[PDB]
Amino acid sequence: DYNLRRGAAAMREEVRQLMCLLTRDNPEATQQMNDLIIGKVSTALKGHWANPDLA
Amino acid sequence: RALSVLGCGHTSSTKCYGCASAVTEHCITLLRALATNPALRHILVSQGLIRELFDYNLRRGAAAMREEVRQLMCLLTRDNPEATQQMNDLIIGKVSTALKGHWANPDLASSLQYEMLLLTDSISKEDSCWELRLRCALSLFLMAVNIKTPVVVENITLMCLRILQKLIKPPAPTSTVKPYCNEIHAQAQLWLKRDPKASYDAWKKCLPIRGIDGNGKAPSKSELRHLYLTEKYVWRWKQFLSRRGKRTSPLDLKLGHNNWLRQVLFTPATQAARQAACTIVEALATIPSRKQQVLDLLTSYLDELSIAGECAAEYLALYQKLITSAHWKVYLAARGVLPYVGNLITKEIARLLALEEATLSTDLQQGYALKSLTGLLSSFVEVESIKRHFKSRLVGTVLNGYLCLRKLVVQRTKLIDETQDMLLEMLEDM
Amino acid sequence: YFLLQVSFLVDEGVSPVLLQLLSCALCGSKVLAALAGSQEDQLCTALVNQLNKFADKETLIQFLRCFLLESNSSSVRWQAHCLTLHIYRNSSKSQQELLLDLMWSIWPELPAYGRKAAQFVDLLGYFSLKTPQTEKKLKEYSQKAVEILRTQNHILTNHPNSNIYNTLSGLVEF
Amino acid sequence: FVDLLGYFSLKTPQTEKKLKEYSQKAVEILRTQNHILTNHPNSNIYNTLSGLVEF
Amino acid sequence: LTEEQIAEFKEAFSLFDKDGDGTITTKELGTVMRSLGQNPTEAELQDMINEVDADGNGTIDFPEFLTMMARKMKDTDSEEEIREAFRVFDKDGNGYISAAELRHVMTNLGEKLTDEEVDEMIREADIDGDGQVNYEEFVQMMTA
Amino acid sequence: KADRVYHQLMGHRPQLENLLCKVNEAAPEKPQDDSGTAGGISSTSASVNRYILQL
Amino acid sequence: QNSQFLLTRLNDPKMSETERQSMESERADRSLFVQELLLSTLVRE
Ligand SMILES: [Ca+2]
Ligand SMILES: [Ca+2]
Repeated sequence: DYNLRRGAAAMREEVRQLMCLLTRDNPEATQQMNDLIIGKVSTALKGHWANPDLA
Repeated sequence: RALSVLGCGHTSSTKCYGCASAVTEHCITLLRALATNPALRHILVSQGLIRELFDYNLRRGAAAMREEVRQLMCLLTRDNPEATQQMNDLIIGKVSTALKGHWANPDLASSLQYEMLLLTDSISKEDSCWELRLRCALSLFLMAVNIKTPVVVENITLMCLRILQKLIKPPAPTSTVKPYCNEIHAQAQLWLKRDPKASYDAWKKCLPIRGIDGNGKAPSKSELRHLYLTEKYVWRWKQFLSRRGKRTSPLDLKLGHNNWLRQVLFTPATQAARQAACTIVEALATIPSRKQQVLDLLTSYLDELSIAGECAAEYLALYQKLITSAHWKVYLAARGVLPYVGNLITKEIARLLALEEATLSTDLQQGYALKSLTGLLSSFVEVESIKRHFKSRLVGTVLNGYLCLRKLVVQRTKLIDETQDMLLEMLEDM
Repeated sequence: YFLLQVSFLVDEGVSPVLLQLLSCALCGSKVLAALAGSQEDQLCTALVNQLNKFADKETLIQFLRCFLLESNSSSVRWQAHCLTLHIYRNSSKSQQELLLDLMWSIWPELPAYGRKAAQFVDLLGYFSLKTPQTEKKLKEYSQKAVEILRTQNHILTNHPNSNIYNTLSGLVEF
Repeated sequence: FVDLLGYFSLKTPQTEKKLKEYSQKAVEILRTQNHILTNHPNSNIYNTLSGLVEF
Repeated sequence: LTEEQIAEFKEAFSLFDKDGDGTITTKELGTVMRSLGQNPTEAELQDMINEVDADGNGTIDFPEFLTMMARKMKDTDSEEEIREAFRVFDKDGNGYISAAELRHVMTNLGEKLTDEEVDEMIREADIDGDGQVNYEEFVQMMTA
Repeated sequence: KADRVYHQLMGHRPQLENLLCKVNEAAPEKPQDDSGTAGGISSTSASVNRYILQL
Repeated sequence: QNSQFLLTRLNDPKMSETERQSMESERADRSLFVQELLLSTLVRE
């Protein structure tokens, strides 16, 4: 929710690596992040033409 | 025509994004022309033009084209309940969904930027449908104020406050109902729920017409007592009818002292929101009983001034403006505002003392709350009767404050010096 | 009628002079045409009635697309705008409806002319709201306008480099 | 400082109770800072400027 | 009345105590009452301000203000004025108030109610359903 | 002195917020050929959004 | 200037004196309604 999009690009890539580490060999953890991404994509697609902030 | 058929003028190429946008602009101009005719306007709304304009044409094109699209949508919804209800619902859906995970998706800055400008321009259009538009505005305002995120405040709450301010304080007139003194005959929870019991028509029906008081040269002493009795027991008749449950229940002029009012009066996101809230409260202060209630609200919020420091400049200006008459100064003094401000000054000076022995943290506004509280106390003391009745009770706190301020050496700020001088003047005067 | 019909086989350089002659005939913007009492207006109405008696719908359609749409010279387009506006004003109800129908027939072909169409659209809109018209054809005109809008909106949305143009319009001034 | 902390936190064999305590402390500080940044008065300004202008 | 209350009345009375042109003292005392914790309707305020005209600027003494408030206090009830109400509500003498004079009172106040609303009001007041309302029913509603 | 320079720094805040709102509108304002060319405005800079440049 | 375009010239302001008074009264009543609405919004639950 918070650390994925804020900070320097190196900090963003470190946050992504940290999440990937948290979801390593953890079926519950990996599922959570996967579902978050799915929901985000779906709501953005709900109005990709309506809202061009999808990217 | 044979030569013209062979070749004449020039044509655009296929997939011409530029010319395709030019044709879109021509369509917008033509539709703005057609929408003028009411029958054509209804036909276009029935076509589904509002949704198309909302989804696609609101955000693309030159800024002049965007404002023309917004005007076109306003024209379609003008004096059109079905169209205006639909547009208001679209606005709520797009704004409400953005509030969800606003921290997760900060695009809000530009996402609702256009939807809320549509609501603002719509409110500007004056029509009987104004009710649904005001409903949408109030709902969005409350939702966004429940949020402290500046991105959310500065967009949604700021445009909602501006809409409410332009509605409450109408563009100055260039050429009918008075509220009950002790009651609020309108309801907000019911009105937002589209209940026909609470509405502008029903509300305006509830209150009496202003009419003409007359009796310019007629004392009407007997008539004054008569009207007193009839008013009192007619209100009693309605109150009893309502507790039996056969009539809608009016609302009592009473506030919680921790409402969105303070939340906005103090908003570090921008002064715009604070200034709009100050204007709204100043316009709510039209009626003397409502003046009393908002004065109680503000003197309760007084603590948030100390909390927020220099962000409360607008609230301070509003509060001093509302009590510029010694009448309301004396009223507040009777309620006990003077001990409250004295305790606040003592607490602020103690906090400075506590920081004096702590780290040497330099602050530019250090003492704005202290200076403002002392200015309020001086303004109250500048009335003779309050001075007479509260000299013995304020001498102790002024002495303690001045003595504790004299201890300050490292944290002594220009504002602290002005506060100490004001306390000295007050003490000499006491 | 022959001056218009000739204005078909002439260059865009000769077009304005013929258009200005037609304007002095329809008491249009002769001064504007050059730059780009009651009996007199009676003669103007007589001349437009004579032209409508001669000018079939095909030639009317042809010059209306030729000068209002394919001119490529805004000055000739304004001359045609003034000429057609005065033609419609000085015409009676039947020719007014017929001219409005012809321009609404040209309306679907608008995407091929882009910006040039501006003046054309003007007249269309004005006429569409100036002629008392039946509900059926009002709905037809509205449907045509909204259909063109939907087509252009879908084209812009699905355009291969729509994302690029949107983002650049957001950032660098182009 | 943080460097040493992290290293030590993963270098000393430690009980589950204090492991949970250390994790809770770290995530609590992260939550506090995230809320501070999200609700910061000029957070919108800094986010937008970081987006557009180099500084 | 406990001293605690008379002391509070004197406190605000002394705080608002002021003199000048017109009848400021009357206005100052109306503000005292509202400050004390009892807000009278604009009509009540005007009535009391008139109900005190002993000296210039509506001179009011603390005993005088005590007398003023003692009459209504919290305005909880006043069967004496409730009878006077029935006397007024019933424009023609007294006996039984009717919808006509009820709507007359409503207009004199400045409220416009549809005859249908007036009928609702009279149906509520009447108990024996004789189309008439006496103190028995006026008082009943005022104490309902 | 700090009080004074404080006012100047925070005095720009409102103007900066205005520039932010204007850029967020993302309007295609074609480069305006201002008669005054005394300022060293390169073609690339002129191409860069003026709101962006003003910010 | 901008008078060449008929469509832009279309907008016609027209507003009468008694209807001025009625509209101003409507604005005042709407303002009062919004004031009561916000005050009822602030009322403690
Ligand atoms: Ca009777
Ligand atoms: Ca009876």
